[PDB]
Amino acid sequence: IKELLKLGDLPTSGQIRLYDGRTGEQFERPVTVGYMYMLKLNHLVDDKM
Amino acid sequence: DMIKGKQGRFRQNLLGKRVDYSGRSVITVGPYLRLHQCGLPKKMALELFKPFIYGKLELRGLATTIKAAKKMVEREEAVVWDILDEVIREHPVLLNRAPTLHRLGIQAFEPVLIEGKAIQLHPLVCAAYNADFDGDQMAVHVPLTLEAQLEARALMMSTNNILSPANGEPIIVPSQDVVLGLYYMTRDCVNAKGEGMVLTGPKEAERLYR
Amino acid sequence: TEFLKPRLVDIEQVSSTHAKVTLEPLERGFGHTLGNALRRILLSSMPGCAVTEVEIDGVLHEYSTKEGVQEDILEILLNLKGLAVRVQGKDEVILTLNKSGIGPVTAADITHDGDVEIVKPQHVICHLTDENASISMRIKVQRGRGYVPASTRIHSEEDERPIGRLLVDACYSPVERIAYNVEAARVEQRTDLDKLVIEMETNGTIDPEEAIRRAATILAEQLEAFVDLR
Amino acid sequence: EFLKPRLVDIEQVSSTHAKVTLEPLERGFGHTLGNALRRILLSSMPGCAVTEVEIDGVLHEYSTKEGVQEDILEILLNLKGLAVRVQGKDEVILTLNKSGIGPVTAADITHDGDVEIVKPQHVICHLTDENASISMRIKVQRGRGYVPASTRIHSEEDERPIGRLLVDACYSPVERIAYNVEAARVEQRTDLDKLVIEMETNGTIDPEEAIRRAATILAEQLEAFVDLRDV
Amino acid sequence: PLVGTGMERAVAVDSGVTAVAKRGGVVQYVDASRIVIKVNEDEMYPGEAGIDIYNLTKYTRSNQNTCINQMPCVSLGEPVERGDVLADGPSTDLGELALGQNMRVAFMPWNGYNFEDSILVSERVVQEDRFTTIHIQELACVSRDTKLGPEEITADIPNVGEAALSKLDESGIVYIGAEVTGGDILVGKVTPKGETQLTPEEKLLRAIFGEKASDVKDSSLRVPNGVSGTVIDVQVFTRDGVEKDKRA
Amino acid sequence: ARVTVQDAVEKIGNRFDLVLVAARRARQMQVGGKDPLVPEENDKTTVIALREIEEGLINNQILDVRERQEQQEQEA
Amino acid sequence: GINQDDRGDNMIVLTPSDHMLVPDFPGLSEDGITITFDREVALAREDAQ
Ligand SMILES: [Mg+2]
Repeated sequence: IKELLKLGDLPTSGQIRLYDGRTGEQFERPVTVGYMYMLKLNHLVDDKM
Repeated sequence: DMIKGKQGRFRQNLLGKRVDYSGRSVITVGPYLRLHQCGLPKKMALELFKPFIYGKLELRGLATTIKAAKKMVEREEAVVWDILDEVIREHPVLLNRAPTLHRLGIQAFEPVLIEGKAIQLHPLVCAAYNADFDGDQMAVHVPLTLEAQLEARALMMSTNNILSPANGEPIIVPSQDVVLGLYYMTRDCVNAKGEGMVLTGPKEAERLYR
Repeated sequence: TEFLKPRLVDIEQVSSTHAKVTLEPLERGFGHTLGNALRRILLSSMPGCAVTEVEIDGVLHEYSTKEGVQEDILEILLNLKGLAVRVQGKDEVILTLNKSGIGPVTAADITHDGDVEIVKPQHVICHLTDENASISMRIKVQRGRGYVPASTRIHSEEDERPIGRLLVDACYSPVERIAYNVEAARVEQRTDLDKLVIEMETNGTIDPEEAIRRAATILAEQLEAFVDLR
Repeated sequence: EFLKPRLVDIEQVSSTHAKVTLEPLERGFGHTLGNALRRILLSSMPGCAVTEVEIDGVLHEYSTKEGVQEDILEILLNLKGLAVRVQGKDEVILTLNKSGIGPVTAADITHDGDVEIVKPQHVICHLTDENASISMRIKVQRGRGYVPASTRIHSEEDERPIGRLLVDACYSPVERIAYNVEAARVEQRTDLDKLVIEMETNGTIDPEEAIRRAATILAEQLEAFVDLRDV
Repeated sequence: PLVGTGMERAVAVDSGVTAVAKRGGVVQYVDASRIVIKVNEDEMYPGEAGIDIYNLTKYTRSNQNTCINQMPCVSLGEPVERGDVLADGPSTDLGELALGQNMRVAFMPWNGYNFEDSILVSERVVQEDRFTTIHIQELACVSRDTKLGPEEITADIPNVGEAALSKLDESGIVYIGAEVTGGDILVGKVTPKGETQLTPEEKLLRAIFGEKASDVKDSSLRVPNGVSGTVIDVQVFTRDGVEKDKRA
Repeated sequence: ARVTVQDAVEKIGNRFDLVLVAARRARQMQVGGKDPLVPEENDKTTVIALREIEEGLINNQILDVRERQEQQEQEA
Repeated sequence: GINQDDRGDNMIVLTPSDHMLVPDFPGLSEDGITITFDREVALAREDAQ
């Protein structure tokens, strides 16, 4: 994983510096970001409500 | 068989009835709420409080008869939403979660009309409900009579129930995010920026931090 | 196209230095943009006057002691930091305090100069004990923008100064505290609109409203160069 | 005794990507202005987009035409991306008519004066039959923000023609905004900063006009704020 | 999936949801309803071979009310081999299982809106229309034979406004493509009325006015409360019928 | 809104007949036989009755005296 | 004892009831009759009494 991150020219540690979209100020202690494969289950609120 | 047994009688139809003016939906966080309030979707609130709406509409004279009040509710004009906001003002509603283990399974809150189809629940009370936001649902009842209103606001209101009936200790303690934030806030470090400077008060401390 | 502009600017001024200000009609998302912009501009860049340096006739270092004052020197510095003075014409002026006798030496006992007004004549400075009760000092006040910590000036102090030149943090901006809450507000059909409640504490001199006034004025002055569709 | 920011060189690297610089920014106002502009740009830029479509041989969104391989829904998805500039009118009706085998791109639209098709290479469909023919009339409106079909359904206003196919309107041209405040050594100053706004758009709004309009809106609202009655 | 395990193709192929070539050849015709392939000479039957045609199935209702739609993968003139994926079944791409979608997440607490296991989502996700699903309800109107007389499907329905008839054809079935809402009359049915025993003068009045003694009651199906969608398909099943109905 | 009823229960420690006296007051208020003794701020009659109880103006005995006075008044 | 359904647009539908006071009323029928009290509505709706 470290090698693959390096090949893309990204920090090997997997954490990036991020800016708060509302205020614009930086967050201390960089955070883990990245893409995850998510699913939407069959429990839809309009059926439940 | 009809008399005896669960499916038959006493348990089902004489201790396990099915009330009116009741609803159900999924629970959601809603951090901005006050401890004594709860987010309630507009459309369910309108449906529940329908007869109150009709009464107030007829009292204000906006509608001659009850059918005109119904038509005015089915068009949904701004006046209807204003009357709904005004009537909802101090009327409290009862919130219940399916396994009512102890008396804190039913509590009263003041509703605030919101968009969406999800009920917004104050975070601090989740521990009391043993509630989790993973598809758990809750039911919502409306007290009608004046004595019911007084009972809900006096005996059942969230702020009146802070101590557990089992032991005297507080029930509403901060759970996970709150304590993490406070912990981060209070811990000190040997060396940083602004070590050992003297401040005249908290206000300039905040000036410095921001 | 045509936007929605705020009306009904209500202001609950409890304790004149402390003002709550409510703005119910605002468009989606502008709550945080305006609150944060206002807060930062108010806090970091505001022209004011403040005490910068002091010379004590008796003590050479901030940890030495004067006989008969129970308060330490650092406490005197902290008390002097709170002095809110407004000079009109002059840029930098040097006030003298000389007091004797028992009791609290307060701001009123300072020598009355022309351009400088002390908004709080009853602000305590020092406490003098019996039978010696000798306090004399010269405090230099300067005009500037924003907040300047001691550390940044003391860094560049290669220009050797006589002993006793005690630097103090300059609190120029008149705002002591500023905060803004954003909350839900609906115009009868549109719910995704918000109310801005701005709580502001100033240091007596100017009332919060006019502070806000010149803040918005300054920001508009910077923006003026681009806006031309009129 | 103040400074004030002047708009300086505006580099254009591509048709969509642009860099705008503001040199003489006072200390501390860099981040404030950067963030304010980012917000205004991302939120409030007015643009035009297709609102509804009528194709001939199709009753509803879910049917299928002979001689095409995409579903109708994918046709709507392709139409959502069309970047167009309307000058004078508020509602324009474009007409697309193509026959024969080939990819029906946006270029085949009948060229009207007031409408500018920014990306003519944008694909719409692929025909697969010599005698297969598609005709459609696309209605394009101007607006701000994001309005879906289902909300506007309350205000139907005679949606009566069953041939009508409503599309969600993304009335917003700006895709991405970044800014950097960096030290602007001015010949008579120690610590000054320059703000650099890097912007990526769908190629409809020009940078200068975007920045001007944003500044206009912010200045107008600030003007509204300046007076305080206290009466 | 950006992060899979490799088993996706096995699962997708082995399920019957994809359309897979049985005899390899060349794609002769591509449409969003059928794929027509010219067989290769190797696998080509000597006697009475012809070509292979695969008709696809478009939106029908599954047991769970989800949509079942197949898309073609291949294009005109592409060569296909036995066991390749021609058409994508539900939630599969080019032979691979694509159950959901892959998005950029950041792990952090954002003003307690993700307090508990709850999730925060950006408006860009709904704007880009990437989590919108299609569902499908089925409704059935049954006309039986009572002993007082068979009910009728005619469009003449007592004391209904012409608004309700507007969307019905002469046969009494909704138009394909019509947008409906809760409470609208899905189909027209009439309940027979018996022993009217009208007076002769009353019978004459009925004759001139046209009032029907046989009717006076409606068994017409209505859209369930609070459900609104587009009629995509209609089917008619007639046990006896003298002749096929127009819609039939 | 009355977020806490602590002063009303501190006025009458039973916490139950509090509800009864407040119900009597709010019932004299709703069916417009009576008038509020406190300037209302667009509150409903429940919170009005609690606000009256918490200020010490109304209890059961004041209810009894006012009712018997009204009885003897209408008796003549 | 005549049920009066208020359709809303100045038109009342009268239908008899189980508690009507006469075996049969001369003008009434079980299917009901629509009426309007406004002369202009009557001039626009000849199906009403
Ligand atoms: Mg759960």
